[PDB]
Amino acid sequence: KGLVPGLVNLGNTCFMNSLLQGLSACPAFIRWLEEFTSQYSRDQKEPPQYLSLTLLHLLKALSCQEVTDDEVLDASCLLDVLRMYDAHELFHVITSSLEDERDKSQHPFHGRLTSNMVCKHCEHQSPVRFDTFDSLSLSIPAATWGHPLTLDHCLHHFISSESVRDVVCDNCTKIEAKGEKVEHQRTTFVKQLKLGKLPQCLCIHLQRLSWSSHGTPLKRHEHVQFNEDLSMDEYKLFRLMAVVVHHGDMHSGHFVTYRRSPPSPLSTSNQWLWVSDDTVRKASLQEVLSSSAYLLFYERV
Ligand SMILES: *C(=N)N1CC[C@@H](CNC(=O)c2nnc(-c3cccc(C#N)c3)o2)C1
Ligand SMILES: [Zn+2]
Repeated sequence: KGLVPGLVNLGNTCFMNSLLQGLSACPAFIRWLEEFTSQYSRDQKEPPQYLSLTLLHLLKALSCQEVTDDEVLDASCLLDVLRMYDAHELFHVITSSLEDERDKSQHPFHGRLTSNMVCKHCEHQSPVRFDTFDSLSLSIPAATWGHPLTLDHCLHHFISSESVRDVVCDNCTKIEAKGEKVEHQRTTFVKQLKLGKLPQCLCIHLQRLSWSSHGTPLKRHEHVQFNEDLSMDEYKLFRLMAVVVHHGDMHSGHFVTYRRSPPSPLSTSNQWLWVSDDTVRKASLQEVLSSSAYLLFYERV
């Protein structure tokens, strides 16, 4: 019975159980947590009041690295430590709080980013900006009958086709201000990106949350094709480890996670699992790939 422990869900902690199950599938994050909490074990072991210690022992039990006799784990201690200081924003909350505790080495999700904005009517380039990312949040383009949506299409749109109209072109504005007759062209800007350092744990986020004209939240259920292997050479090799899937609508939905089985070491298992909080069942790669991914966790091979 090669299964992972489950997680209790009293009613509204799916967004965390789904993320935790996925984070336990990235062995380098867990290894970085161990070497980070080594500082607290210098004197005695510090069994407490620390977020990294609470997260590590959860991920170590979920990845079957620590012997667990309870067939279900309870992660409520992680939520209480967060409150004293959407599964995607929780990911950004956890990574930020771990960085504040470290303020050592950067967590394997940390990447570097170089960005530039170019006007679509005169090709004027904005000043180059330097950024960091812990995840690549991608837009989902428009669908079409007989035209399937792929993750690569989303990655190309994210790199050189992302539109932004929070800015205006200085060249087109000076020109339009002339003694003649000049028509105002629609301000269209594209944000051309180029990734610098690729992190060894890659998180890809598909933006499924939209907003109507009256402020009501909308969900895009369109399927995005992805594979267990993802090459990032065209944007400069990653293996899919887990997938966070959101079912239902924005109001009465539910978070679930597909994840790989824990290794029998360093060799990634081909056995996928379906984890809905406390329920853990075996699954096939065909089921994983047929789902509408919300968060994709990869690892550099
Ligand atoms: C888990 N145990 N529960 C309780 C009932 C549901 C209610 N909450 C949601 O359905 C929910 N909350 N946030 C989102 C969300 C945000 C952004 C993007 C997506 C997607 N795809 C979903 O859904 C949760
Ligand atoms: Zn321009």
